[PDB]
Amino acid sequence: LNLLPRVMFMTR
Amino acid sequence: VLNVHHRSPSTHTMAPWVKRCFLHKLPTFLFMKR
Repeated sequence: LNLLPRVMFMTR
Repeated sequence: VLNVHHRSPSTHTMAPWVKRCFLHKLPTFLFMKR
């Protein structure tokens, strides 16, 4: 929920 | 087109360009009339 949306460029 | 149907407000944020394109120009371009 925190580290992988930083890498994958999800951003909520 | 089935993915954009199930987009919730708590998981995605609607961009300004899809605001200004898919709400004013093309509904008037294809006779949709809201």
